This record gives sequence, structure tokens and C-alpha cells, in this order.
Amino acid sequence: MKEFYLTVEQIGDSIFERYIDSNGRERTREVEYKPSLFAHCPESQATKYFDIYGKPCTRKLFANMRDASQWIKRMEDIGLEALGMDDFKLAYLSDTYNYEIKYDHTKIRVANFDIEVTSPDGFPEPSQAKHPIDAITHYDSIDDRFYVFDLLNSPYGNVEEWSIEIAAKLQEQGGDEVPSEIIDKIIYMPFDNEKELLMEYLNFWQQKTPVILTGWNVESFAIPYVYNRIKNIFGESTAKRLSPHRKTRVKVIENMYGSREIITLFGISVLDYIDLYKKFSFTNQPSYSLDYISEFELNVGKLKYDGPISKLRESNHQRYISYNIIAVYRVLQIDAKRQFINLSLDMGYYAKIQIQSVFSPIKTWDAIIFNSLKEQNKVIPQGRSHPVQPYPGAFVKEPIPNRYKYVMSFDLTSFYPSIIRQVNISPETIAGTFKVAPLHDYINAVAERPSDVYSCSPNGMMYYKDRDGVVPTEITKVFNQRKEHKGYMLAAQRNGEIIKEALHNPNLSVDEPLDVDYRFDFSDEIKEKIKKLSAKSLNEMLFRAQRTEVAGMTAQINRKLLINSLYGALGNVWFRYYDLRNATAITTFGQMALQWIERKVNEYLNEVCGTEGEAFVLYGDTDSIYVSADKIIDKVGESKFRDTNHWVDFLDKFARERMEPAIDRGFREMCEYMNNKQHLMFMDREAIAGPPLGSKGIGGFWTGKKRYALNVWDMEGTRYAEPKLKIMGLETQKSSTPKAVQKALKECIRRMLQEGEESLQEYFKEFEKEFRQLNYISIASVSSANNIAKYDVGGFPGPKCPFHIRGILTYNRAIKGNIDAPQVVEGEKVYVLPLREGNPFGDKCIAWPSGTEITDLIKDDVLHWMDYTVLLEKTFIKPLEGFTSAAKLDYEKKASLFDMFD
DNA sequence: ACAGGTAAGCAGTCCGCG
DNA sequence: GCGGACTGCTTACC
Ligand SMILES: Cc1cn([C@H]2C[C@H](O)[C@@H](COP(=O)(O)OP(=O)(O)OP(=O)(O)O)O2)c(=O)[nH]c1=O
Ligand SMILES: [Ca+2]
Ligand SMILES: [Ca+2]
Ligand SMILES: [Ca+2]
Ligand SMILES: [Ca+2]
Ligand SMILES: [Ca+2]
Ligand SMILES: [Ca+2]
Ligand code: NA
Ligand code: NA
Ligand code: NA
Repeated sequence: MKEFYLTVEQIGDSIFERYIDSNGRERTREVEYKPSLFAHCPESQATKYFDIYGKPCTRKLFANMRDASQWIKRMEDIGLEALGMDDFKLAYLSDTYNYEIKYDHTKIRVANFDIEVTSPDGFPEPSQAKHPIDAITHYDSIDDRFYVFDLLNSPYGNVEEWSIEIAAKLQEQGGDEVPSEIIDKIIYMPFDNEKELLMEYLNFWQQKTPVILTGWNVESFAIPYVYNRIKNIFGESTAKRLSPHRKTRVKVIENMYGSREIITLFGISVLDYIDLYKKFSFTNQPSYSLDYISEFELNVGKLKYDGPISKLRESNHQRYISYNIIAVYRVLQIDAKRQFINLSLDMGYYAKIQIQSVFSPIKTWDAIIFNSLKEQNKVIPQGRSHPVQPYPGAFVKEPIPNRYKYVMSFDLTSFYPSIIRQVNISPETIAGTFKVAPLHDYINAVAERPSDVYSCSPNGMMYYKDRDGVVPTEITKVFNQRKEHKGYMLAAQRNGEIIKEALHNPNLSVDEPLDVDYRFDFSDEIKEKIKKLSAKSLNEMLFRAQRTEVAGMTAQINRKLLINSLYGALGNVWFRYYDLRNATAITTFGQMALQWIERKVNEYLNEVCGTEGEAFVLYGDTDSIYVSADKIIDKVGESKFRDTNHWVDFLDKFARERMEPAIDRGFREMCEYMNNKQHLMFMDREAIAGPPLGSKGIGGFWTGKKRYALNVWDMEGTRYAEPKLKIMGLETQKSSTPKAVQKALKECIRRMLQEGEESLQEYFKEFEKEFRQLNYISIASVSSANNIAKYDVGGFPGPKCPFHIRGILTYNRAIKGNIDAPQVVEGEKVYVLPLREGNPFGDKCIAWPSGTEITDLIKDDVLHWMDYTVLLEKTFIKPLEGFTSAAKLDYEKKASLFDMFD
């Protein structure tokens, strides 16, 4: 097989690499890499190398990387550009691996670990590591085993070995319900003293050193705590054994009081799953505890336990260890579903960067753009500094608040990247400029044609229509990657719906879940089968379908992020190729395109419909349009429509056969107008929304920009079995909204769009009535806690002090002294509840770390002093008053002029 | 340092108000 | 007292 790298580091004049050799084994080598840089030179000295702008350059080879470094400063001290890849690590990879990398993931050692640290004080700061490490569960992907290290003797209590048969038993049987599929994979190792455990762990690590190291929060707690614990005991040179090269870096960020550290283990790629989750999951959770996340992702128990975690070890060491093993498996289960590690490897090896670099799109693209240029024997420009500076983005139509029974939406495929490709925007494809007319003249096709020669943007830029650009080239490649995965995804979604309608005719029997590749649309033979299967087999398929979908989603939504981030990069001063001319060429062309098609779509429906001057496009954002379909339906009337499914099928057909064709002609013209390289402005139907036939449901409404809700029946060709709401911007979608309120608000909306005014009213009267019975946590608000101290002003709120921040301050006063209660971590999120006039806390509200139930010290008090009336008005009614006001309804039946009969 | 702009809602502060 | 203009903060849509 082809050789591929594992980890790479630059240490002095040496580049340490861990790789998998031609045979398939893991090796490690030191290399005094001879790097190269470039200097513009006289054309009289023709050569093989030229920068991206065609100017000739000379290559200088250095005896070692340090000389190449000093040469960069010298050129800087002279005032001349020093071209080429300045991060030698990348150069080394681009050099060592002159080809597309095909890697064997079963060869990459992926380790997952978690540690437990009992602590009487409070959260045991890893900068200190003053408490003993009493448990480590480490899973190795090549061994496929969980290596458990248990400390039986500690100054906080001595316990008996952990029982694997007790652990395996069910909760209901006094066991731990440790997943059966991993019981035979556990390797238990009890230790009599902490030193032996740590020492046995280090040797373990040397034999099976991780290439990729992950876990939940391992970077902020596990890794650091282990480093300083082993360091504060066996000495610092021992602590450095965690690095296959014996070199570590400690980054100190002593945020105000208390000190937090970040340890860098050279020769190792650390992918904290929490960071992988926040970047690739596309979610915004009120809490980020593995417990909360596992629940959200896997829908499993809450790992229940009696006393406080600080005493879990002594009273029930049996469960303590079982819970540590599970937390490790939990992250693994999430990964099998989300597949963020696979994504990371894919990207890392595609770009040829250290794997952990996938957290940085700028470095990811610099590597890509760099390699792609090295091929053509070109020299990348030197990174220059630029001052931060604002620039226009997308256009967003101001919508008319109101309801909208029938609405049809259209969007553009990979907009900004497409625009980049169509216009050929790239650092070296610039041709010049042109006197620009007001953007609205291009929108209205009044302005003279920009260029007859070049590709243009309404922002004034011109690019070559012939020559191709690195940016358009490399971005298109990942776009195709994005396209393949979205196809697999929508297919799996289309299958999920086929199974759902099936779960209506579950022909009783004991059957087998079919053998199918859910990425492809179900064949006719299978569709014919399913219909007979039962809930047993059917449901297993639905689960497998949805797992396949999520998998594709991950792969596609993230290739999207990456390409969209290349556009972003262009507007960020640290990007080697930063340039507001292109960034703006992009966004400006974007604004034109949307408003251009807005005009078209309007002209086309004021004609082949009738009424002229009417505005069909009611809303729009960046690259989308929501076309009111009322008239399209009126044209034919409800008559011919047998059922809901009919007009929906009618609209689909109309959008695909009529709408789009016109729209395609609309952008084909705009393309000529700008004389762009290649037409790539593809706008397809998105949603088909309306209320179920003959119902009082308004089926759709808006309150303003970025705040609407539609009753959708088809989304990009997926015809749901049951109508699915599409809500955006409203409180039901915000993580700051109490769980109970989101559920309630969404239901009020469901009723609004689907059933009617009185349906909405009924539910409102009921929710209000039982509201006070809700669970305190389900109705608490959530917010992040930044700059807690800025307004700390002595335990009491300072000027302009934010509400939630005020809540915190009050909390620290109710636990003031009790250094045993949970603290609020700067940056983390917190639950927030209002307090009625007069309370021992003495303030408007109180706030505590999210995902956790406030400690028993305060709980029963805040539970009493809670202010449901404020919670109900601020969180539920106010927002609701906004939805119905825009919908032109009332959640509460207003007294009528007829309230004198009854 | 380490993708980007656009934009809504809440809550605090200051000010004009018989 | 108390709405309204403006700002700081948070969070969602593209
Ligand atoms: C979601 C998102 C969009 N955008 C911009 C660039 C997008 O091309 C533009 C339109 O957004 P979207 O419509 O969300 O996405 P898209 O056009 O890139 O892709 P598709 O619809 O095919 O899934 O908004 C960002 O810059 N960053 C983001 O994170
Ligand atoms: Ca833990
Ligand atoms: Ca869109
Ligand atoms: Ca789009
Ligand atoms: Ca054209
Ligand atoms: Ca189309
Ligand atoms: Ca689409
Ligand atoms: Na159970
Ligand atoms: Na059936
Ligand atoms: Na007309």
C-alpha cells in the first residue's frame, strides 16, 4: 500500500514524523528537512518558478529550517517579499507525499480516555493537580479494548475491586447496565497505590501511543490534569513521556483569578470531541456535559446516582468505575453516528496538514491552495499584515408582516462558491476594474454592460474568462465532494419517509430487516416488500435509514462549511490570500443576483397569472425567495383538489415545469450581462408550504426579517408522511428559550399553521393553567456567561450589568463561602430564573451552571421564590403576542360585542 | 491570530414628560 | 413613574 503520515512536528532543525510505511507498520523518523523559499529575481534569469502573478523567482535552499527562518526576517528587514510556504511542516508533507493520500484508518491508533478525580474541595484545577487521579478508562481503536486503571487505595477512601458481572447486570438488578457489546472488551487493572497506576499507565502509553487523541473535554481537563499530576510527582522529565518525542509546551492563560493551562503534546494530534462537536454538529446546546449531549444524540439514560459525585467513589466505587467506562463508550457511540473523526481524517489527508488543523479552515485552505500551486511549479505569496476592516454582505428583503396560506420557496445551490466559480474570482485572475453604476441599475438591467472582454461583478471587479484560478479550481473539487454526499443524504431521507408511510400497514409477523444501501433511492422490488413487514423489522430500518442520513449530512454539511469558509477566508486578515476586492466582488454579486431574480420571478407571475404589479416574492435572504402561491392556487380553485397531497403535487409540478425554467432563463441573461465565465446560478424549488386542505390553519406567517414559520409538505423533493414545520429565528429555535416554552410555543405554532385560531386558543388556555406545574429546569432560561467579573463590583451587580450576569452574582452570594457548591465557569452557559419581590437571595433573579440541578443548599428556596408569572409573560406570552400579531390572530378570545347573550 | 456579514430580541441607562 | 432612543449582549439566518 501507499505510505501515509500520522503526525509531524518541527523541532529545531528537525522534522519528527510518525508514519505508516509501505508494509503497513508504524514508524518514526527524525529528518533535517532542507526547505526552500523564494525571492523575486530579474527576468534575465529565466527559470522554472514564477509567483501567482507571473513574475520570475529564484529558489534558495537552506542548510536547515532555522536559516530559512532568519532569512525571512532579513528580507523583512530589507523590505522585500519572501515568497513560499513559511510553515515548513506543510512543505515537508507536500514534499514527502507527492500524491493523493489514500490512508488505512484501521492503521491509525485512535485513543479515547476519560479520568476521574475525587475531590473534597471543588473542581480540581489541572494546573494544580493536587488530588489523586483515581481512575482512567482508555480505549484503543487498534486493540478494540477499554483499558481500565482503578485506584483502590487513596487518602479519600479505599475500595474493593470493581465487579464486571455486577457492572454488566441491569440497573433494575442492582447492576450498572454497562453495554453488553463491550463487556468482553474490558481489561480491568486494579492498583494498590497511585504511583504504580500512573507509572503503569505511562508504559501503557509508550507501547500504545495515540496518533489521534480524543475524549470529552480531554484538552481542558484530562490531558492537563494527567500532565501536571505525573509531573508534580515523578518529575517533569517523566511527565514529558506523554509525548512520543519528549517535548511538550505549556500555554498559560491565568484568566483573572485561578490559572488554566493548555498542554501541547508534540507528535500527537489532539481532537477534543467537545470541540469537534461544536464545530461540525451545527447545534447550539444549553449545556455541554457529556451526559446532556449523550441524551440529545443517543437518547439514553441520565446515568443516575445517589449522593454527590464528590462522594460517588467511596459509597459506591462499583458504579463509579462503571460510569467512567461508560462515559468513554458514550463518546464512541456518538462518533459512530456523527463520524467527526472520519471527517477529520478525510480533510486532514486531503489537505495534507496536521489532523488537528481541521479546526482551522484558513490553514486547511492554505495547505490545499499551496499544494495545488506547487504542482504547477508556482510560488505562493508571502503573508502580509492588514488592518481589520468591514465590508458589505448579503441583502435581506424587509417582509410585510402577515400570514401566508400558500408559500413556495426557491434557493440557490452553493451560492458564494458558485459565484466564485461563475465569475472566476481568485487572487491571480484579476484583470482590472470599471466605473460602477449604483447596484440597483444592474439589478434593473439599466446600467451599461461592465465588460465585453472580462468576467464581471457589480462591485467593479473584472477577472479573466479564459485562464483558470486556483481558488475556483480547488473549491470546485470539494464542491463535487459536497454534492455526492448530499445526494446520499437526501436519498436516505427519502427512504426514511417511505418507511414511515409503511408503518401504517405493519403486517403482523416475525421478519428480517432488509439488506439495503440506504444511500440510494429504494428500488421498486424493495418498496414492494417493505409494505408487508411489521413494526419489528420496519422500525429497525427507519433507525438504519436515519443513521445513514446523519452520516451523509455530516459529510455534506461540513464540506459546505469548508468551501463557504474559503469565501470567508478571503475576508480575514490572516489568510495568505486576503482581499476585500474579491470578498466584496462575491457578496455584491450576491446581492445583485438575488434582487435580480426577485424582479424576474415577479414579472413572470404578474403575466402568466394575470394581476400585474402584484408582489409574489414576499421575502428573501441572501440567495433565497419565498413566492406566495395563493394566486397560482386560486387560478384553479380548491375544486379539482381531492386532498392536500393534490395541490402540493400540483405546485411541485408547477415549480419544476414552469417556475424554474423561467428562473433559469433569468440567470442565463444575468450571466451574459456580466459576461461571466460559466453559468452556475442554479435556483431550485425548496419548500412547498400551505395548510392541510379545508382547515382553519393559516399555514405560514412572518414577523420580520429572519423570523417566519411554514407548514411544509415537501422539502427538496422529500414528501413527508406528515407535515413538518419549518421555523426560523423564532424562540422555538433558540437555546436561550426554556425547554418547556419551546415545546409549547412550537405547538401553538403547529396549531396556528395547521388547525386554526380556536385550536390555538384552547391550547393557550391549558398551557397557562398547568404552567406552574412544570419542572423548574424545563422552564429556566439559558445564556452564556461572558465577562462575569467586569460587572462583579463586589458580589453585587455593577452598571449596565446584564440580566443573566446579575443572576450569577446573586448566586455566588448564596454560596458565598461554601467552597463545596458548584461554581459558574466564565464562558459556560447557565440556567436563569426570575425571583419575585422579596427573597433571601435579594434580587431580580438567580443563575447557575446549566445541565446541572442547582445544589440542595439553594434549590428548595429558589423553587419557592420562583416567579412563574414573570417567566410566563417574558418567555411565553410576549413572544406569542408577536406570532399572532403578525398572523393577525389572538391567542386569547377577546370579549365580543355579543357577550350579552351566552 | 487562526471564515464572513446581517439582524432580531432582551434588558440597562438616560431623558423627555404638567 | 414610564415609553423610547441607543447600547451591550446573546443568538440565530445566510
Ligand atoms: C450557512 C452559511 C451560509 N453562508 C453564505 C454563503 C452561502 O453560499 C450563502 C447561502 O447559504 P445557504 O443557502 O445556507 O447555503 P449554500 O448556498 O452555500 O448551499 P446550499 O443551499 O446548496 O446548501 O450564505 C456563509 O458564509 N456561511 C454559513 O455558514
Ligand atoms: Ca470524568
Ligand atoms: Ca438558502
Ligand atoms: Ca443556498
Ligand atoms: Ca454566460
Ligand atoms: Ca433547476
Ligand atoms: Ca436546494
Ligand atoms: Na434500565
Ligand atoms: Na402492510
Ligand atoms: Na400582470
